[PDB]
Amino acid sequence: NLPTAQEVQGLMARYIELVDVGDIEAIVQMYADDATVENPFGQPPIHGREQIAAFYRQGLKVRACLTGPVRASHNGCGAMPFRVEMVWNGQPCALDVIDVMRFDEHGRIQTMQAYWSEVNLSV
Amino acid sequence: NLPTAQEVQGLMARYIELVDVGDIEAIVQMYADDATVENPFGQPPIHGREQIAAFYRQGLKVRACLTGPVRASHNGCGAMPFRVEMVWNGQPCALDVIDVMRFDEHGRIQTMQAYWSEVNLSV
Ligand SMILES: Oc1c(F)cccc1F
Ligand SMILES: Oc1c(F)cccc1F
Repeated sequence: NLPTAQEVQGLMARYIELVDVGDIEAIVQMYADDATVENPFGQPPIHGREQIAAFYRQGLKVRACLTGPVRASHNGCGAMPFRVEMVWNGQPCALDVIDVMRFDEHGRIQTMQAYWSEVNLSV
Repeated sequence: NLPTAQEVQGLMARYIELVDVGDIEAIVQMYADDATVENPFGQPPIHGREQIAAFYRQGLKVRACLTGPVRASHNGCGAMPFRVEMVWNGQPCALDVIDVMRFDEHGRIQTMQAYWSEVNLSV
């Protein structure tokens, strides 16, 4: 059901593990069927598992890891800081991100907001 | 005006510096006169500079520092991870937090959401 603070920590860490391996299908199954993603926050949301899948598939050798603990609330929400390492034209680079997520009463991500801009990118 | 991504980074870092010294009056002046604070996120908002001042004064020897970079957007918002160190009955302890902030068209914090629970506290 609606995850506890403890369960939020586990779910958000699991999310980063699945990014890190690049398991698109498993990432999509963490989202509600009609979830929204704003990535980066400030840009229009994308809606639904098909669009979210399209986003991860195009976005995702990528490494990703937590760069500090998951901060969880008691209302099925949390925020986490992490870093994603990638290649963008033979050039390695990294991006520092904070995701904010709200989970639904089934334990699926209902909304995700990914905070980052160009100021968080490093070559 | 509405801060740029760069200006958000500076403003959010300045906020942590002012927490760290414990300058209640300077912290309150960063907020809009009618700002809201949800701290921890999940709890009812407090509204306005008088209530916000009351919150910082009661909350704030405290140390506070960024534990990674400020993630800023292009719509006057950002998120940052940090740690606050304190004493709570002669016992030192620490709290890991992510704040999410939205700035107004004047550069003042209009809303702040502080993500953390008991799972982020350490004795
Ligand atoms: O959640 C994510 C990722 F998993 C990868 C890049 C950005 C982002 F916001
Ligand atoms: O913004 C803050 C602080 F400045 C201190 C403790 C918690 C918090 F959310």
